[PDB]
Amino acid sequence: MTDRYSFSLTTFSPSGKLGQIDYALTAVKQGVTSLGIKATNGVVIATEKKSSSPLAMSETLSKVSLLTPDIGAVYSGMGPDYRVLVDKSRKVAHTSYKRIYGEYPPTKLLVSEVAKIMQEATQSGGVRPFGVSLLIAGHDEFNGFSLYQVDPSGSYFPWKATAIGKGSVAAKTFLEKRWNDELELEDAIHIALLTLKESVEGEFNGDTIELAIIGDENPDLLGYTGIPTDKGPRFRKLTSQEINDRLEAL
Amino acid sequence: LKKGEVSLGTSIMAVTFKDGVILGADSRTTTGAYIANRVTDKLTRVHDKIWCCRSGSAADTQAIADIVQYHLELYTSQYGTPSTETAASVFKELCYENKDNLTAGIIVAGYDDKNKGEVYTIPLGGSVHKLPYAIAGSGSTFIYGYCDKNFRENMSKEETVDFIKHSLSQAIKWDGSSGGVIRMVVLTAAGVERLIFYPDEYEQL
Amino acid sequence: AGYDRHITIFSPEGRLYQVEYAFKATNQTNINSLAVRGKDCTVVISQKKVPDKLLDPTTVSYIFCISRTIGMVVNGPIPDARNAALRAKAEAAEFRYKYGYDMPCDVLAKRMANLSQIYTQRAYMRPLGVILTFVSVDEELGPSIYKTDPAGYYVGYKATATGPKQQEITTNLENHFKKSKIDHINEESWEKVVEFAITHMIDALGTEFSKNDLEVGVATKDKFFTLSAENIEERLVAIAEQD
Amino acid sequence: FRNNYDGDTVTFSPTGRLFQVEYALEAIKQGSVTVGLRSNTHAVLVALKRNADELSSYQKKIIKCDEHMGLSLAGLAPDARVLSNYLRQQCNYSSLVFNRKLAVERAGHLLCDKAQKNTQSYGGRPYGVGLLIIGYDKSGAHLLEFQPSGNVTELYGTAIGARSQGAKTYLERTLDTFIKIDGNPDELIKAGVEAISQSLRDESLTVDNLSIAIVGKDTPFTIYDGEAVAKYI
Amino acid sequence: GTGYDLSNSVFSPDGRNFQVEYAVKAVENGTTSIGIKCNDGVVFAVEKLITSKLLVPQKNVKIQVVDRHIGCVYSGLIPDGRHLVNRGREEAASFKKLYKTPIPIPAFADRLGQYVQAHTLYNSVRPFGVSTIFGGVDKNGAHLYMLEPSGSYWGYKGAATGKGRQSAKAELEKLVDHHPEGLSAREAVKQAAKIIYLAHEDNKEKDFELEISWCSLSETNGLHKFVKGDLLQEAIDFAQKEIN
Amino acid sequence: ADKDYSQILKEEFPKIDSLAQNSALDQLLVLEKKTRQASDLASSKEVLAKIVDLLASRNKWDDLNEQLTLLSKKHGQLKLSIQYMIQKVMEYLKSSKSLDLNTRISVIETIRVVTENKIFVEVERARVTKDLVEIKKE
Repeated sequence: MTDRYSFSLTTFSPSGKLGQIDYALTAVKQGVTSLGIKATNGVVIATEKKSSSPLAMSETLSKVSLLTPDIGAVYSGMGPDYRVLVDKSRKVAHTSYKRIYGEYPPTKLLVSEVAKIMQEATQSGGVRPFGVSLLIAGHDEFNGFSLYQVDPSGSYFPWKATAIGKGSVAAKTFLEKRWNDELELEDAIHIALLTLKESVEGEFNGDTIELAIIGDENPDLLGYTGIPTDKGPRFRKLTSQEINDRLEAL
Repeated sequence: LKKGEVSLGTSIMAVTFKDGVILGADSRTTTGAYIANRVTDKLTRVHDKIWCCRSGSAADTQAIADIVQYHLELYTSQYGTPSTETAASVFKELCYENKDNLTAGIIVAGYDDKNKGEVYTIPLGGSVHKLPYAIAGSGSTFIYGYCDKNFRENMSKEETVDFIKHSLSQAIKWDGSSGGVIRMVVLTAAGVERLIFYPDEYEQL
Repeated sequence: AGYDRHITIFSPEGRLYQVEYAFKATNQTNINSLAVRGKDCTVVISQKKVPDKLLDPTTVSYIFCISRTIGMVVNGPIPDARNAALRAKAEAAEFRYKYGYDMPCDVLAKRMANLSQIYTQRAYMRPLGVILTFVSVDEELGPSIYKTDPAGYYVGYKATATGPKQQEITTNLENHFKKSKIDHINEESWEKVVEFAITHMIDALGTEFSKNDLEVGVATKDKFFTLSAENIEERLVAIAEQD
Repeated sequence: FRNNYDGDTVTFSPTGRLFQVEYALEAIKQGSVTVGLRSNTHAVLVALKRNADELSSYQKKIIKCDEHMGLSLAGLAPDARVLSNYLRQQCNYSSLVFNRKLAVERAGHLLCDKAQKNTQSYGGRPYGVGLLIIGYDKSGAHLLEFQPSGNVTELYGTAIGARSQGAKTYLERTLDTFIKIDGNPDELIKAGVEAISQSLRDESLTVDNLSIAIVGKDTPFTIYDGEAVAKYI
Repeated sequence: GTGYDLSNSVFSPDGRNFQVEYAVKAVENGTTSIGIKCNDGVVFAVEKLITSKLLVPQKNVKIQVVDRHIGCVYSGLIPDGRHLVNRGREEAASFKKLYKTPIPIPAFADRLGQYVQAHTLYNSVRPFGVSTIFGGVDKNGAHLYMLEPSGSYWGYKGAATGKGRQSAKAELEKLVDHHPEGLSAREAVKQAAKIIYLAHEDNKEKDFELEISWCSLSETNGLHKFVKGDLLQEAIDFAQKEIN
Repeated sequence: ADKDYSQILKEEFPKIDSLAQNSALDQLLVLEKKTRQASDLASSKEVLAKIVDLLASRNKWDDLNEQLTLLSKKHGQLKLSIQYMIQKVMEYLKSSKSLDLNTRISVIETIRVVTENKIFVEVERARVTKDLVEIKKE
């Protein structure tokens, strides 16, 4: 009863490879193409919101989620696989950083954590790895804005800009074409709009598309007043409008 | 009642009557002499028609309420409304167990349709008893003779009220810890009816 | 190896066949059902199928009242049905107990959503072959429809149906909603919403229903609930009046 | 095939059957024969003590779990020893806890579901011994039989292990005789002696091979071996 | 593929546990046994297969009680049910302990199936070889359920498990139509004995004994007790005449 | 169906009670309830036809129209039952004509089953189709 599977559910191929992992990237690469761009002024990530039904209210799910007010990320993979991670991801941050450090981690460590997680999901018995990889937008003071891609392998690494999921390649291609060090976010946004529209086969609009940025600290979102030090979240999700707005900025 | 949590005091009393049961208590919550909250609502819903008078530590009772209520809720979410008794059963455990951690006397009063109102005492002893009516809390002392004499069964809705109100006021008068205002709550076939009575009323009875 | 289908592990494609097969178990009960957010309300209708006399037919529901506010319809086997509601039952009071206010519907969904993803990821854990749709009229979100899958995947719905013939009513309402253009059925009497539904259930199912034919429930503000056969009959009568 | 369906006690046959049980069931008849019977007065065990060699000793098939309660075995002794010990606790336990003798009835109840757990629980296996159990109590002398299937029964008499049928048939044939032999353990016994002779095949019962036990009204569970079996031989 | 059959918790490509289905194999393999929701109460009846003279009649009694108001009977592994019986016998007192009240049959029900459903949830957790007719008078009237190793039970105005069910299924369905009114437990007592013999006729080949019990809000006064003695003999004679 | 016959037969007089003197419901309520959409004893379509004809002969073929208009709406005994009466009705509307042709003309698309398709009884609903057409012609 219980679990009698304690043994690593992925094993070294005769080639040493880990098939399930290598199978995960499949479903990972399967993911609805999601992009991210670390700009000068900030970071923006984007992906199309895939509705399985108009009855289904697309907005009611979010393929991007803030982790810390300056950090949010997107995935390509199973929405569920995306689901629980953030909870931990958010949770661990408070616990394993904030509740220690009274503040929100440098994205790197926050990144570092979930990477470790999936490795467990990789190596642990009775478990499989997750079906998502993670484009991670974050800004911390000393490390500034940060753009991180993480796999079910937990393999993680920075980007200047990037995309994952289904059509990521030609996007990244177009991105690499498009990208410069100096990309302004709206540019990058527009760029992503360009970029994502490419990977967007279905309806392309704000309601169909998910854009979030790491912007400036957002005192409008401070939700209180009278604390100078706290200037709000840097992370921001753009509106369908702001998209549809910037979709006219196309 | 650990040091630093607030002291309810007053006197909690509930009377099953001709239409059901009514709960009553004072609103006064004292810290030593200092009434912390004079307006406190000490009568409490574990269940729509099943209710409780809380004495002992609020922090005890206050939590205790959430507990049983949570269960009854879930229980109801499963098996529907438990009996008013069935709720106290839940309490009885807690009391009869955590009693050594627990300061709660509780009148469990609830209206069943079938059985009309149901008074259930749970002193801190973890013992449980159904009564025609119950009184507890500080001034309950002074008024035992009063209530006992001046109680009757199937008293009308109001007969319950002021006799209780007198009972309470006496306690409130007599007790220092009993006061604020009289909150009464009627549990009948009709339903839950919360009542309030201001000192300028019940002080004079 | 080929166990990849027997168990939850990424297929060579990164696919989970038990999941995909749990999906089979979903309509394996072959009950078609719907969830429609009325204007005020949310209403859920389903096929009450009474194959036997020896049944106590009354006992038969896949629509389950989760909370005060929240009910849910199950699409899937009654053991697995009876399970998740139980599972759901806890979280509510739990949430409420913990959080002092009742659980919002989707929270349960998101909650219950988490659950299979576990079993999805938890090999020995099998996911459940029930499809679940939670509904309430949320103090925040008002009328609400949240359907979840054996995969822990879930979303909000302007409305939904579910069952073998789901697509049909799906089209129907999609037709009617693309028609009606508003997320909810706009009716103040859930009755109408029901009557609307039973129509559009009768409509897309092309299927007239007796009052014993229908599992019928209504999520209303602060109270999810269902109907007796008579409100159903009332509808059957009421719906027989529009037509 | 079966190696598919047999290997796991957790795994039904396509017919919904547990071959391990059936296997354990096999070790049953594999076990040495032994016999038991009851009157309403007394309940008698009659066992065939098998040895390894003559140099070896003779495996005893009979167990005393209690004054009012003792049993006999066929199939795997180690299981029963536990169970017996386990059981021994119970009468003890009861008479410990309640000062109450375990009902031979209530006894049989125990091991059943106890065995049932061996069954339904993967990673494990059933016990390898079915049991004949004589007991006397407030309800009188009771001979009960257990199956590693978990299944238990009170019989007026019975036998198990190898070819118990011969006795069994004869016993089932003998039925009303011994059950009416009352306050006469001896003929209750000698019935079994005859019974076991029925399912005696290879050789005759001996001082060493014949084992005998009886519990009865005022007969506590009492085992007879050797010279104790000598006179009944 | 295959092997879906082998491991319990596995969903076969059809989304099915064949073990459970194989459990059902053992289930129907059970001795025919029936139960009857009657007017005040429910009635439980099962053939007791007599395999030999040495069988001490009336001793081995398949129907077991939970609390005193819950009678139960099952076709399948006798250890399974008993195992679950105590498992049930737990919950009531358990429930009754917490809730001070003996448990409602329906309350009492869902407990079991979930527990049973567990026996689905793992490939090793071999479900129970039993389906079980059970119920009784509870806070409101009788109830009668019969639970599948699946974890499926429902409300059953009558129920039958074992081989001879179909002999009974009609017979019950008959009395359903014979008595959509209801039935005195004693007539259910009478009817069942027939039905069982009739159910027995599927198994007719060998001698058998007949265990019948019941929960009559009237007679047991909201309790479960066994059909016994003369009314038992009555129902028998009743039946044993009507079998002719 | 004894009562289905009997209560009809009971309504028979009960109709003829207020028929000779409505009792339109006497006849009706019986099968109205009993068969309704959900058969109790069901009845003969006659028991419903009985109604209709006791309606018909007695009532306005005007009202009977509107009557059957509604009777159609609940159930009948079947998509068939009434509409046979409804068919002979058309002869009787033509046992009426002018406005009772126009009443027939009413009956036309009241429910198709006279000129057109709800029932399959085109062997009739085609008739009134042309039959009114024959008038529509005129």
